[PDB]
Amino acid sequence: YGPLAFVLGERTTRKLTETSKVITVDGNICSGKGRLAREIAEKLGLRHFPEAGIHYADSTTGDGKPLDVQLSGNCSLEKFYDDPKSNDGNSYRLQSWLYASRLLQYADALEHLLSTGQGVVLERSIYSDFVFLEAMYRQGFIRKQCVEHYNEVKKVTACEYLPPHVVVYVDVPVPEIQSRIQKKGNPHEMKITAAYLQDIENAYKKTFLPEMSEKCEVLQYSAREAEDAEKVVEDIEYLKCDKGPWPDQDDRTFHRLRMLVQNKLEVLNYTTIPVYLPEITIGAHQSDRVFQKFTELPGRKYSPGYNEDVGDKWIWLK
Amino acid sequence: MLKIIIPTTMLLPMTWMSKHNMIWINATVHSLLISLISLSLLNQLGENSLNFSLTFFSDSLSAPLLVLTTWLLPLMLMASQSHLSKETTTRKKLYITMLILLQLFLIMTFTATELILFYILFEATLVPTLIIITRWGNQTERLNAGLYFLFYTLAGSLPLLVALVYIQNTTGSLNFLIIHYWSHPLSNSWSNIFMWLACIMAFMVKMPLYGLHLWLPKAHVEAPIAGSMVLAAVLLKLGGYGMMRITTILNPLTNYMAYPFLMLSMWGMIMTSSICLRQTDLKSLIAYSSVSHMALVIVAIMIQTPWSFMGATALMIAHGLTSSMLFCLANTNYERVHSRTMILARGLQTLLPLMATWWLMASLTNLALPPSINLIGELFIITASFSWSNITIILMGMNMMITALYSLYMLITTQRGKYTHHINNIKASFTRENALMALHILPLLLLTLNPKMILGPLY
Amino acid sequence: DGPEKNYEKTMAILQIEAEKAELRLKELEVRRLMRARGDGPWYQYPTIDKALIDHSPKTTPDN
Amino acid sequence: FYIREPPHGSPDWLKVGLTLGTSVFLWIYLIKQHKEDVLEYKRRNG
Amino acid sequence: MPLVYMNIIMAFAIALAGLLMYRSHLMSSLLCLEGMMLSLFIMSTLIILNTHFTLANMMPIILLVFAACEAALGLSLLVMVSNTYGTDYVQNLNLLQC
Amino acid sequence: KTLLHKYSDIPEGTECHRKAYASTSIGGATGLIVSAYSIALKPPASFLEGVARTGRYTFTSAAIGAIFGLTSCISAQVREKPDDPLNYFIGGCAGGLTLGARTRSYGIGAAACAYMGLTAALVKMGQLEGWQVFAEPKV
Amino acid sequence: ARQWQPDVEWAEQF
Amino acid sequence: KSASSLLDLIWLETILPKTTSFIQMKMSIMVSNQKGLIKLYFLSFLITIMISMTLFN
Amino acid sequence: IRWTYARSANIYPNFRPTPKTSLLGALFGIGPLFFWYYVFKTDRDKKEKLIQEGKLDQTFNISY
Amino acid sequence: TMMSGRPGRVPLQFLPNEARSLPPPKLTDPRLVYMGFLGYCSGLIDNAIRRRPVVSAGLHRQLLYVTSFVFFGYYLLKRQDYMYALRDHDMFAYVKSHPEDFPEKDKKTYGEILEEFHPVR
Amino acid sequence: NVLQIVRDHWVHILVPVGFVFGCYLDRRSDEKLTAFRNKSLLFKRELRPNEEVTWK
Amino acid sequence: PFFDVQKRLGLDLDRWMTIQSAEQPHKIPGRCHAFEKEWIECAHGIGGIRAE
Amino acid sequence: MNPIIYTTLIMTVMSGTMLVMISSHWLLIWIGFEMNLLAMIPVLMKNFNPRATEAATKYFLTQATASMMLMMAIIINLLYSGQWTITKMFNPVAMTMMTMALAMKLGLSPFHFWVPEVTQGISLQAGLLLLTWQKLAPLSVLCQISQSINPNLMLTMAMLSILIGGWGGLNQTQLRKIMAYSSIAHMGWMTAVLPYNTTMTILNLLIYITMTLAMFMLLIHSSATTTLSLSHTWNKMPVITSLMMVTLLSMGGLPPLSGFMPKWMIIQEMTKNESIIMPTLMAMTALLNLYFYMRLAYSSSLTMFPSTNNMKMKWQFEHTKQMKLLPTMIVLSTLVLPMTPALSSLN
Amino acid sequence: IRLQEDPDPEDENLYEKNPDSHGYDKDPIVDLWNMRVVFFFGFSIVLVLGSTFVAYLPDYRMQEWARREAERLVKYREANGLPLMESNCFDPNKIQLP
Amino acid sequence: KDMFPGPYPKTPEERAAAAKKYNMRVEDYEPYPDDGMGYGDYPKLPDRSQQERDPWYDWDHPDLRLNWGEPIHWDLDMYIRNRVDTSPTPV
Repeated sequence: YGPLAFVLGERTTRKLTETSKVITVDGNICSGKGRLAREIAEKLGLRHFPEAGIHYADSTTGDGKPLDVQLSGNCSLEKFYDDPKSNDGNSYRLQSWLYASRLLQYADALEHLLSTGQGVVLERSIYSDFVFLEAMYRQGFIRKQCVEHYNEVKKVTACEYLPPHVVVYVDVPVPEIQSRIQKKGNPHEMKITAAYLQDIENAYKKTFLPEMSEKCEVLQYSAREAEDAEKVVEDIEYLKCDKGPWPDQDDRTFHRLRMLVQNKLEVLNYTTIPVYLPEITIGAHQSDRVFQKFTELPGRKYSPGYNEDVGDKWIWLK
Repeated sequence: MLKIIIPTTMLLPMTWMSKHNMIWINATVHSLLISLISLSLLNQLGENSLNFSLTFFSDSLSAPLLVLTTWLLPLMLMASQSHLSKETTTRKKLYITMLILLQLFLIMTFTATELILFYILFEATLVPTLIIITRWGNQTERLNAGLYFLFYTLAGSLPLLVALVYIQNTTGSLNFLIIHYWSHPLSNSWSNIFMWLACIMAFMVKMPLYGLHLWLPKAHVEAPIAGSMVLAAVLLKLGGYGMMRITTILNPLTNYMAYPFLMLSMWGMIMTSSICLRQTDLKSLIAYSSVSHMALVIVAIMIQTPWSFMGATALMIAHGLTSSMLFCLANTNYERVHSRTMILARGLQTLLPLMATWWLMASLTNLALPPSINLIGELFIITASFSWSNITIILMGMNMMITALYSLYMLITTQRGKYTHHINNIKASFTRENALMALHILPLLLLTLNPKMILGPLY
Repeated sequence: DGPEKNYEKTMAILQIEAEKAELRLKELEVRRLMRARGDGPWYQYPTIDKALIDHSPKTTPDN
Repeated sequence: FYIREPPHGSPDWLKVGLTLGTSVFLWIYLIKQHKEDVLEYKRRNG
Repeated sequence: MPLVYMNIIMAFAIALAGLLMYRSHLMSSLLCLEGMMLSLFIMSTLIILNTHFTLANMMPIILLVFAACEAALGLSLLVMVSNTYGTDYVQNLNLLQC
Repeated sequence: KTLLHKYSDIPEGTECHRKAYASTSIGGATGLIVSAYSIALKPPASFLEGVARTGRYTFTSAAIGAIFGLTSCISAQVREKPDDPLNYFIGGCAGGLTLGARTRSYGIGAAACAYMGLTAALVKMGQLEGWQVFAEPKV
Repeated sequence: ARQWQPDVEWAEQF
Repeated sequence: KSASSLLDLIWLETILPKTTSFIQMKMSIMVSNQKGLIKLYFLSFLITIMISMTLFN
Repeated sequence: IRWTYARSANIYPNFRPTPKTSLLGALFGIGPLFFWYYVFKTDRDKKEKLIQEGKLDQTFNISY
Repeated sequence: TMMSGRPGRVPLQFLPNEARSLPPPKLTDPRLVYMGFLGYCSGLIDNAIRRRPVVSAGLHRQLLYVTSFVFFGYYLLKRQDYMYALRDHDMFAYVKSHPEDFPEKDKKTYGEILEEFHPVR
Repeated sequence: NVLQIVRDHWVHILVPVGFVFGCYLDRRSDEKLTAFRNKSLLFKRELRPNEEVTWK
Repeated sequence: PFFDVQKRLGLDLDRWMTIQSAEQPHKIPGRCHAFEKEWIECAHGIGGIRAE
Repeated sequence: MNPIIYTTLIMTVMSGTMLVMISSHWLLIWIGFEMNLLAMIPVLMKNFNPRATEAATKYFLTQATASMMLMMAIIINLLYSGQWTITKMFNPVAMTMMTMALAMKLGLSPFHFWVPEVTQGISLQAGLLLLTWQKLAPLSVLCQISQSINPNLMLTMAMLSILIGGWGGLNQTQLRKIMAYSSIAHMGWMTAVLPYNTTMTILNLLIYITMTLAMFMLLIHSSATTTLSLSHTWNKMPVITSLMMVTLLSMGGLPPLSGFMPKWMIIQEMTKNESIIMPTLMAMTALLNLYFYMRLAYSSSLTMFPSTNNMKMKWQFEHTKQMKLLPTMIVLSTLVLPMTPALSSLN
Repeated sequence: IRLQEDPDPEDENLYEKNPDSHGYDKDPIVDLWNMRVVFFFGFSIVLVLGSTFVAYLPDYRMQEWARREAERLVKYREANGLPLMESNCFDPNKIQLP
Repeated sequence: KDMFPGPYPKTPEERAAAAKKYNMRVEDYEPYPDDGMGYGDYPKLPDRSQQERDPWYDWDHPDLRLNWGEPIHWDLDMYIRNRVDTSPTPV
């Protein structure tokens, strides 16, 4: 896609149909949101993006296989569970990396929707990521300055993209969620405090749900109701959110968005804002070493298609 | 001259396309061969210079300097191998290319027939030097030192550029031959006084002159070893060569205009050697010693007498070799102990005897022990000054005494006394380091046997 | 090679450079004179073309 | 190796052909022009 | 030069001074722009009519065509400024500095 | 340009009062120009504040000019060398000292003396040797 | 040791 | 006391490098006033026009 | 490290132009320069005067 | 200014027909070789920017760069030589047309002239 | 293993080739400056038999 | 950089209104047609410096 | 903004400048300036921000005043000469007014105050168009009227522009403002030689245009508008910051880089006209420009500033859009010095 | 204040991994060949051979030629009774005094 | 890093901090007079040549007769045992 394509008469509006519908299934930890999101994507014929993790980008770039933590992410969720208040700053590094990953996923999702016209089902999104940050700040895991930096990054970046049409919130009470975490048996997950989960739910219901309800309608379901996927699909199909940004958008705004999302670097441009917080600032020597190690990775030395090591051929004429 | 220039250019593709293991080896082999080729230029007809082409010529002044540059490049490579081991291959190749570009620019400066080309390349030498200092220096003051060096040199040079263009407009040519042959005398006018200042000040900045020398200590202390080597050995001598070439235009007004610079240098050598007596940093001590010797050279040039010019050329070459070796010796100890403080490392003679011998010989040359070419140049300058004025001998002798004092003081503090107990990282000197010191020393002692090579055209 | 070669080459270089110096001086003087007087090919600033004028009988005779 | 096909991927034989052709035409035109100019200079200056 | 030329040149000078000395409102400055254009129209028209430059009697018209284009551009900017700040006040054009 | 002509017409080293008056006028004009620009770029709070700033700048500049001309012409008379640039240098350093005094700072005074005296000696040298700050295009 | 590189303070200075 | 400090590290530095650097810094602060008000610098345009008309005819 | 920094780096930031500093700097900086200028200039002028008067012996002074 | 108003100058013409009288720039001119070197450097920099192998990738692209630079440089050199030749021709013509403004000067041997000596003592 | 040796150590030919090219270009420049080959007032001699140039 | 495209292509884009003595509709003469014609005929091909 | 409309607006800007550089009638030259302004204003506001609107308003006001003064000067010259042709201007007052108007259009000080603000307000691409293309038309007009130009006024404006461009840049940490002040200084350099030799002005303009094109394209590629955002670039695209350092050294005028030749030739022409003090002051004052260029280089390439953890994400991806002319622009901006004698082509 | 790697310990002595380090590199083979290259092409080639080349460089300075010419001139001038060195560098007759 | 010498202390808290920085007793610590010489925070240690210090005592640096961490005299290089000596004389 390019200005030329728009001149050639490529119009995103024509491609977009009823199938086009960004659906975000949100919830607290181990709320079963993944099952419902997968079911909705299957039934409505929409692409299903698994929830963005530390190595989401690694999956979307190169071989796809996750890279080493030092090379990609430099953060551990297990470390956060075991040592929430570590002096390493792993908490805010993890949160910021997760926000960047969700930004890339939302851009990729929008690109799929605009390029194919197929709706996208996302497990949480950039608009809901602030819940974890608020929970960490309430529990004291991260400082106030980290919250301010996250707010700056979100304000600069998220405004560009269009919010989802349908927000599906699966609500599971916190004590039952603790029971579910115990049943799952992940040793690090077991350490999650009840107050942290409660603050997640508080952030969700108090802020994210009203704010999304202003833009469009939010389908809030209990655990039993979420299990009946077909009923949720029917409710979505019978939603009529005439209010909201998507009806207002025309071919010009779609062209601008289509261009933005195509350039992944432009999407992630402000995630590297020069605010020198101790948590997320990497020193020059360490930065150089890690960049060299990333460069030495197979298939990363040159632009994709020119790395002879991973089997590219005809480079002299490519 | 292309016999030297073109292989020097080809050094760049060879370094870039060589394997990561072989960069230093290939560079050293071919730079040494280029120096062997450059040795042919020493054969100079007595009456006339070797006018290779319109653009390039060589005389008995330029030839020793070119030989010095071509010899200096492999020495810089050997010295800089150690501290650049951790650097990535691209960065090491970039460093080597900066060195090669510097050698190329210096060769073209010394051989250029046109003063404007001389100026272009002589100012072009700043860029590689600045990049070296500001990118591969090891202290936070490298940025300030690079700024000082660049801005001092440019503030000196820009009026020189204006004056050279004005000369091109008036006389009609900036070729050194035509200027020498026509060379109409100047008149004592304010316009001509300021032309004299414009022509002289750029070189007076390049040759560290008292009051204009502030850039030199910062640059030499903050630069890496190779950059210090070029700065001490050739970049200062760029000023001497420029001044000697340019003095032809300003024949009569030199007598009137020399007194400020003459007195400044004559007092500044004493002041800078006294500073050397009390310096706490070895690199700084060597830098101030260089300032004092260059002040002597400035006096010799300003006197404008045959013996003064011969001594000036001899001192330029000898000081270049001595200062380069002294910086290498200091760099070895810096690599071992990771500090430039003189007092920190003591009694190294017991730990490293052959290095102590190198230090002894380097200091002896620095204090102008006969029959070193250092003493030949200094003595010729002293005799020329004595003919200029018998009272100069007082200052010259005082400077000699203080030079001996500070040289032997550096030797005594660094290499004598009880070893510092806590320092345990001193290790046997590598064959590379001893080879570098020997490559510095042996040419210097050999040049004493045949001194006519470094005595300049007026010989 | 023999000293004669360098001798002759210095002679030739000297001639070429001296000619170039005299030519540069002459060019400066010529440019100065032309810019001062405008009597030469250089520094001929444009003037209105007389072809544009219309010499046909006008509406009134006194023109 | 890459999850997504390389953007350039297989060589753009059309583009390569166009580039080589343009370069060759440039060189041939330059050579012919040089020959013509040599002939004209010799003719006009005897 | 007759005195009418003096008066019209004085009018242009006054309008220029008024434009260069803003007080609060941008509309007043745009009024000064339109006013300067009027002075220029009147001066050009007087010159062309007096010299009987028949083929230049259209120059005043083209001048006004572009005068109204400039005015329209000025108003199109002024409305946006007012929307972003609530007034046409010049003191709100302060974000860009130096 | 009339003020510059008035200063130039008076022969150097003669009629010291008139030379001082012309230099005072030149300084006053420059001070007024600087005052106008300062008032424009940096607005004064009140009209009285603007008048105070204008008077301060203009008096500083007029004092500088008056001292320069007075000292230079006096030095030319006493030394009896009219064309020596040293008289202009002395005038410039004196003007710089007055600038320091008005600014109530020693360092300003010394720097102004040095730079202004050098510039004044340069101006005298240009008068003597026919240096052109602005050269008519002669090419 | 290692070549000094600008820290947070030096970087913030600009 | 004199040669190492009072001259080299103090007075020569104060004379040539430091004073000039300080002057350029002060002028940079003056020029980059960081005010940017159309009313302020447009008045300067008027003053410049008047001064040019007077001086350069 | 403190000794080296105080001897080299800390000097200028903790320097203030004061009457003692200024006067000592002026004296020990320029006074010797003018003293040597006076001495050498007087000597050179005397020599030139003797040469012009033809009252100087340079019978074998043929290497300058 | 200067050559812009030369009589007979056809506007917007890169090489006038008069220029063909001048020798063409030799295809081995050092200036043309330098132009080709600039083109090669442009190719290397393009490869480096696009993160391609610097010296091996896009041989066709580097060839096009070098060919374009050389092709334009040939005409650039031809026009440069034409303009310098025009300057020389005009200068000589003016010198001939104004003998008084450029008088022949009497030549004297150095023995005849007197140049004062300033001894370096 | 000659192919291996030349394939990874051919860079050693560039500089000596550079020297040869420099010699050639210097000789070409000498050709350009042949104006006063034997026209001096010092070394001007009659060409010895079987000689066309004194190479000056 | 006055690329005289009009003179190269022989197009009279704006030179018709350049002077008052040029052709005018119905041959209406300018108030200073004679003087302007004389001044242009005098200052034709002699250059601006000479013409001044 | 629809891309067809954007292309039409850009072509209208270029057509206005072509009309300026092509027309022999003053009314049409003023018309070309009016078209340039009309088309330019929306282009400056392609991305709608309050800063974009403020920059557009400031630029419109400044250019409108310049156009009005220009038209008054044209009218006065008509009144006193009766000539519409772009030629020697026959009234000194009209000449002064026209000079002030064209200087204001060029951003020459003391009409410089709008350049930094407008450049900061608009995006990098709009800044490139503003600081490269827009300079062409007024410079062309001045070159055509060079003989009538009073040398004193032009030289004073040039010297003030150099001084102010050098001074303002030292205080700026915003890349766009630095570029604007550099543009002011280089415009002063170009207008310095205008009374003496116009070909030198054309040569300086071409060199400056190449250098600014290269710098702005490198900034766009690095997507940096502040010194720190540019400092982060070494971790991602070291080649970009290395080439930026080389281009900055060229802009400073350091030999043997191409930035040296315009200064060298300007000094030559000025000296030939016996101007010695003025070239000396200009060359010395260029050291301030050189200083803030060097500070930017220290921040960007020579020294490695701290990066952020999220940069590891950007490592995986590659730059999507390629600016074709950037490599050639870099090469011309840096390595064309051995080829100065070709300055007789534009002659 | 930042996440930076610990400062690397003093660069590992090349002696530890290979006791006969020679320096010049980590891998012993390149160490030996670098030292052989340095020693050969500097001491064996440049120092020795070039010292001989300079030592036996042809006397193009014309020192021996100058001495021979001086001997001939001294013999001739003493034989003919002419003064050994004429006071006038150039013949007085050719010079035309003012 | 506060370890690096600072400006001349003017408040008692500054003096105490400086005394702790130079590892000297607060009462013993006495900064050089602030006359613009540039000494600043550095203490005015007694002008005793290193010869005077007792040789028998085990010094961290025997040749210099100095212990580690001890504040170093401003002109220690001048007062080294190999240079200017101030030891008491019999006469």
